[PDB]
Amino acid sequence: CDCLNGGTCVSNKYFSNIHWCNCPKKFGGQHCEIDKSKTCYEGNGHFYRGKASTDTMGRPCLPWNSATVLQQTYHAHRSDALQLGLGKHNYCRNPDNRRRPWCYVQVGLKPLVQECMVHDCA
Amino acid sequence: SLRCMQCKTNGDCRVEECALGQDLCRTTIVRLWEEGEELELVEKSCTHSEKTNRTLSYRTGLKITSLTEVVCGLDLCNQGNSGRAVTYSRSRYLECISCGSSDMSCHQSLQCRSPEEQCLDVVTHWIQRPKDDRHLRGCGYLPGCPGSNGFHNQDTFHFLKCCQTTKCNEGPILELENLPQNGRQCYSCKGQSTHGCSSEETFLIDCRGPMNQCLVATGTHEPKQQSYMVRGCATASAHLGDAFSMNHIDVSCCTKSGCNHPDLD
Ligand SMILES: *[C@@H]1O[C@H](CO)[C@@H](O[C@@H]2O[C@H](CO[C@@H]3O[C@H](CO)[C@@H](O)[C@H](O)[C@@H]3O)[C@@H](O)[C@H](O)[C@H]2NC(C)=O)[C@H](O)[C@H]1NC(C)=O
Repeated sequence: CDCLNGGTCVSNKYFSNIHWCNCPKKFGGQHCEIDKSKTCYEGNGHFYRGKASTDTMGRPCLPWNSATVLQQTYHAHRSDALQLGLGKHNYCRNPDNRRRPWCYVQVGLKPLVQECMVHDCA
Repeated sequence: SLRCMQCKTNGDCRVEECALGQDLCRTTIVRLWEEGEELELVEKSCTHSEKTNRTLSYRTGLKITSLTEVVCGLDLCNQGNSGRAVTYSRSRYLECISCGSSDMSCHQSLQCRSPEEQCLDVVTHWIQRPKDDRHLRGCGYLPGCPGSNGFHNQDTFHFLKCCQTTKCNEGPILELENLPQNGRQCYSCKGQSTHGCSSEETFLIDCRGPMNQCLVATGTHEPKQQSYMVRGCATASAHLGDAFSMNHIDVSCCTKSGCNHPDLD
């Protein structure tokens, strides 16, 4: 099922196959991947799963499943999406190990990489 | 020959041509609703005829889960989305008690958004990775409605109480071992014919509460779709097979101790 952070997988007999996740109080997302309380990243943010979604300029992030992001090298439909923390949302991530968490942004006609605003817990 | 839409929960669809004995395409949806925000999972595929339109929603402290399933039987009727359905508005919506095993709440209250919806108590114990909840209380419409039905054997206990009166689904959590000895005895088994339901793998279980009929049921289960029998104690359990994810099913009840012997067919 893949429900992370102690989530548990549920289904219902009266409704065919559908299974989803029951996530602990402070974790969201389909698989509980979303750390609903974090307010800063440790290290370079590679393992950051918070809900920040705005860049340095205050612009919103494109969702990791946008038709556009789907043309980039890091998007929600990758076999490893879940592991990179890229999902049906627009939260800052760092799937390529850059210095700090980022996300693509619609800058003119270009989906450019932009570092977000959140800082080190340091 | 009928064709449907198959859509694995992620959104990746494709057109499905239905295997024979599958006269309906269907759309299954779970809307997890918590504090403003909301996830929605959508699954579509062909399905077996016995399938009906159904809804179930329960409250799990600040969260509300809404399962819904709709079946139709025409080419790609499984495609719809924004043509809109029937927008209700009542003066006095029916209120039921609501809870789930998930946060061990089974409690809060729930307003049923539709008039065909009733109050529900669904018990599902020790039967079929993912896992159904033990206890669930809320609003919805499912097979057994209205009334109540039950079954139990060596491996399982299933109970559905469906009722129209206000907060009528309230009361103490129903555990099997608090039902009084029914006085009847029936056989119990599962699995394959000669492999799990043989004359000498089934034994007499002492039935409990309103479960006094002795049933036998045959149909098709999983992992693939092999034949599959079930023997136990029942009430007014018939078309109620998804409480075993059994299809192409034909139940049977008799009201005499041991009457559901494999030798007695
Ligand atoms: C379960 O729910 C579904 C969806 O709400 C119901 O299927 C709908 O049924 C009506 C049937 O009326 C027909 O309308 C046709 C127009 O397409 C036409 O051939 C003729 O007028 C006929 O009377 C249909 O209009 C809806 O479009 C159906 N839904 C879809 C998307 O196929 C179904 O009946 C409900 N319950 C049962 C008993 O299965």
